[PDB]
Amino acid sequence: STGSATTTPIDSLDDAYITPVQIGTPAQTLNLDFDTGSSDLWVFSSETTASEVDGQTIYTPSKSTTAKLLSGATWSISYGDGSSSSGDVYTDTVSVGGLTVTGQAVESAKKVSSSFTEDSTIDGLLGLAFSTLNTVSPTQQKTFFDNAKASLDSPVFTADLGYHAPGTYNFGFIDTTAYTGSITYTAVSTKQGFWEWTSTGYAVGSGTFKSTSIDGIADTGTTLLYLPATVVSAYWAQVSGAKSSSSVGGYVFPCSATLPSFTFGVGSARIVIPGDYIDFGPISTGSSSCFGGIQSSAGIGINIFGDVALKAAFVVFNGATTPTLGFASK
Ligand SMILES: CSC[C@H](NC(=O)[C@H](Cc1ccccc1)OC(=O)N1CCC(N)CC1)C(=O)N[C@@H](CC1CCCCC1)[C@@H](O)COc1ccncc1
Repeated sequence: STGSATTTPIDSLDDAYITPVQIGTPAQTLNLDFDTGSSDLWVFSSETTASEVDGQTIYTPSKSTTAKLLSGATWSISYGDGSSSSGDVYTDTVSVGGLTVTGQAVESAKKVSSSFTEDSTIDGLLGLAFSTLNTVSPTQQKTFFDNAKASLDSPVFTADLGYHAPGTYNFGFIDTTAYTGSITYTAVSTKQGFWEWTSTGYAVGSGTFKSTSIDGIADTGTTLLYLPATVVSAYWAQVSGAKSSSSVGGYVFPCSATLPSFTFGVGSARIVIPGDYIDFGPISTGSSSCFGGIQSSAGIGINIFGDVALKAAFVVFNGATTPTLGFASK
């Protein structure tokens, strides 16, 4: 079997992407954020404290005939954002772009952080990291991908995120028309439960490629690109007026500036991120200072290849026995 769903930016900055997901019987369509950096499938629901809901579409288990309470099960999650959510657990039928999974753990939120309440376009998350990170207790649950794996034509899913445009999440097959040239595969470490890999180096603009090992994770659920202080400093040193601001918490640059591209290595291949992708607009309405899409990971503890990098490529997540990550230009 296979599945294919269109994913759409939530705003003109591509801060995040939402993908319609059908839950229950009859179907209840919610717009979820596909997150390869987490392993929980959670949604706003009829159980969420009324004051914490503001415009989101909610899942109503009582209206679904295939929903079943998972007695005693609970969940609690806190994101690198500081964001937090918690609640109880149901099992129900979930379909993504035609691909159906029965008995999928659907985590119903009772409490959500203000950050979530304020975000009316996101109805919940769909975790696509490894099941070892799932927070359901006392019985850990499997991810949607894990549950569909067997039925898939190939144990893979691909991410084709657009720049200021819709993209595609495919399950079970590789669209050979979606990319140019060849796909370069690279080893993945599952030790921490992430799609963790090692980049072979980088280049700024038309500069010399620097061969250096960069260990990080492929994370669709993170907007920006977080790299080591040394790499980030070398990038922004090429932008006049750019500086690290303590007040805004990161590198900012004069909106009138032209950003150089950034190249990251995948084995012997190279992926180029156009400079335009690295511009995240004014720090505040009317400001002439703009926010940079490449920031330091120093305080995070891990390098993150977020949307900024992923959207420059066609990305294959191969969930085979020996998982790999495939990168192609497009
Ligand atoms: C450096 S992890 C911070 C990161 N959250 C972001 O990237 C958010 C995403 C967002 C959400 C809602 C609207 C707009 C953007 O966006 C921004 O933080 N920014 C974009 C706007 C830019 N101008 C301001 C900075 C993060 O927790 N991701 C997790 C998923 C995320 C949680 C919040 C809801 C949406 C999904 C997740 O994958 C983290 O996995 C790991 C985290 C830490 N170790 C390893 C893996």
